[PDB]
Amino acid sequence: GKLQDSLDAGVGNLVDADLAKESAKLQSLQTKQQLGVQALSIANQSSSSILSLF
Amino acid sequence: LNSINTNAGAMIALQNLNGTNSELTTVQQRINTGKKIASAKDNGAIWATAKNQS
Repeated sequence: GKLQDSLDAGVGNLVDADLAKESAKLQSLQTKQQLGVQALSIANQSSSSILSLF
Repeated sequence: LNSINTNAGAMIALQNLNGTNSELTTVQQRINTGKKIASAKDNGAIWATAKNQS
């Protein structure tokens, strides 16, 4: 019984993710994608100023 | 001088406009990457140190 517990705990240490760091990465990447969408929206308008020349 | 065959003022205006466009491009690129040193083009030495260190 104790050996089974040790093997299962070893599997858990081998694969399981640490959710505490995941909680910070989630919010950071949400802000990151929002900033990326904003920057791509700004970049899309580069050709709009050309019509003013004519 | 007021010939129709050339227009230097438009030439300097275009030079300044392209310079400002390049500055805005690099700024929006650092906005959507979140990194002053995005690639080896930005600055090779610290970028190399960052790659090895990470």
